[PDB]
Amino acid sequence: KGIKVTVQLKIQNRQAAASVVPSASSLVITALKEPPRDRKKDKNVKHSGNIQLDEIIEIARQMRDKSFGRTLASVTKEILGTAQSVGCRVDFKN
Amino acid sequence: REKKAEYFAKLREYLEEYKSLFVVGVDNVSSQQMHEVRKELRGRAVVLMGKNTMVRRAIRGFLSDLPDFEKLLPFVKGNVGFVFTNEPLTEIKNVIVSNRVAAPARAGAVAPEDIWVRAVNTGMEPGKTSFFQALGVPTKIARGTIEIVSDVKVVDAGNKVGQSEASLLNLLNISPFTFGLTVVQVYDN
Amino acid sequence: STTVEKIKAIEDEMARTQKNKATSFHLGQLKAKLAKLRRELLTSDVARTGVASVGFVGFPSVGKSTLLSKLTGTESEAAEYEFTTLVTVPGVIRYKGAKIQMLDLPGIIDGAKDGRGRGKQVIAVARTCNLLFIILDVNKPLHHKQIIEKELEGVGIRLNKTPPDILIKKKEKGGISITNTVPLTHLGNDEIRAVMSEYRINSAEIAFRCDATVDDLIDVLEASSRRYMPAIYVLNKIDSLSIEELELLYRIPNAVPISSGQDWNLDELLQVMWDRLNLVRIYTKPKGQIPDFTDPVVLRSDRCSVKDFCNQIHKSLVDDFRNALVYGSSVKHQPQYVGLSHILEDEDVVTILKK
RNA sequence: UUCAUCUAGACAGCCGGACGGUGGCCAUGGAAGUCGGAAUCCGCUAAGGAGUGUGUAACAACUCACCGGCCGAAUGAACUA
Repeated sequence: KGIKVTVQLKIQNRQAAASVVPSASSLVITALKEPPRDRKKDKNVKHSGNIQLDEIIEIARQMRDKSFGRTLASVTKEILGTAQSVGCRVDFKN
Repeated sequence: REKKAEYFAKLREYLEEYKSLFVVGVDNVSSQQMHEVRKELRGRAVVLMGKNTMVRRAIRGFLSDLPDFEKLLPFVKGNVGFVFTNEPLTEIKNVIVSNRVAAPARAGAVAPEDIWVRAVNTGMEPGKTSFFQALGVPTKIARGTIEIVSDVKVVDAGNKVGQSEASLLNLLNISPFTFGLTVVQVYDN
Repeated sequence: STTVEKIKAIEDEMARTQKNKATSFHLGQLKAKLAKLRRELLTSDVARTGVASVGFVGFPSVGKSTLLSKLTGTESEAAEYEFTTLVTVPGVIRYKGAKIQMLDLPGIIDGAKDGRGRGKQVIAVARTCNLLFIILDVNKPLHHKQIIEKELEGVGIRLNKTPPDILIKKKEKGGISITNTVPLTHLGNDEIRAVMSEYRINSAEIAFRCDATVDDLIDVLEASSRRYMPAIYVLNKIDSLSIEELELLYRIPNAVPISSGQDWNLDELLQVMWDRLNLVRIYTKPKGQIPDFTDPVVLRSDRCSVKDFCNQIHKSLVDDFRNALVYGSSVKHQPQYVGLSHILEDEDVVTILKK
């Protein structure tokens, strides 16, 4: 469910209990990267990977806390990979 | 010079055909909460809170395609701001004045006008009830709720927001430091 | 500080260094250096008239603060929450005629501000206590427990033990010689000469009368610095357990299961605390007035001599000591003139004469 | 003397802001920039650092470095005798 401390979009008012995620930084990695993402990273560190394993990531900006409405997915694609130390995911800039 | 010439290019392109002309003064601002109004207004009116070029904001119009450009040349003052759109401007001022989101003063900055504090219920557990000695306001706790006994003056005209007696005015939820976007002049073409 | 990173540079490689004969000499070489490092951390006897001092150690928690507020009987705010604070002191309880002064010791659990000016202060004051309460949550006690004991052993505190019966006397010729009483199941002569090497001990004889470990031997060479003194493990938030294994928790030595919120076993905790503090009470008496019985002076079991009592009153008193009159079981027919070397006992009445 | 900055408004000084992606990847009791460890790109803008610092057990709470408004004319560094 996430190794980094996952923030939630959760308010507690009179029986409101639902584990919902605001699509933070470290959970789109949990989805896009392989299921060995919440597991097999206790002592390992994996700074490897450059496969273009997806190209339709623009299906996430609607719940990715809209910031760049006039750009489709350049924020999602060309910014991640550098700070996202797991892989690169893009042979455009690295 | 060369590094700043793009600001001339960016104003020149905008000053070719776009029919609306509108200036606004933005001296006090909360930029963060005033750039979600820059994101709700995507592509409608590109904002321009420019630099001291007020002198050749009108001089550089030597092309004189719209020779009224010599319109704010005797107005080299203030924080003039340029917005423009191809729609009737009478609807934008509805949305750009409602955003009067406010914050406390700079720990004691100016006070907009004299503020009177009544006895209005808030609904919180006893917190700073043991910290009402700087101003000396009588406060009683009932059923676990803070209630003001007597209405005591806080601020005055002539004197400004304090730091010991005024740290709780936004616990009373007033808007002393807002200075929302203000129209200064409108002219089309 | 480079000293702390050196210590870490030792610990990490020792941990990744597995245990066998080939690494035996290197690890023997390296524990002694680690000791040399920690002593200068410890670099900075007790005649505190006072009453007594007992320390509370444990990670910050609601139950722990409830417990200390209960025991001290006083409440207020904001001071029990700062973790930068070295130690806190307001709170003295009178118990069976003797006061006890308690401490909170958050500074012991550190590592970000450990090498600072007040770190030595908090360590030193923590090291002069009569006992420590090691507070745990019974549901997650382990991870805290190893860290706490690790830090105490790092700072020279020995818990629930006694000084090892190991004798070392220096010679000039013949090098290092060993006497053995019980067979050694852990210490090889390679380790013996290893640890002897760093301390520049060219020649001496070492006598073993118990199965000492490497740490025991190091403590023996560090006898003047280390302190052996009791500690009690306190287990709070026991409300979620059950009685059948609560009795099994009673099979752990020095373990006192309590629940601070509803105040279970506070009596047993107090009784055990006094039992292991082993504090003797002495009532002073002048010529005219009868003893007060209100403010007895308190000593330890191993320091209850007349000379100790006189020093406890004042340093100059021992020099001005004429003789002593004693009411109690310490003497045959009370009262009887006694000297400084005479050992006192609990609840006695003592009168000193000026010379 | 040689470099530079400056009416396309410098140096100061005041006053205003100082944003998102994203708590960037590990260390985990914890790092949103700030006990530490390898990293260092982008969008609104004229401008906001995967960060200067005060500081939280962590967050916020303050500051700068960046630009803007006033002021309206010179200023900054190195060197020579």
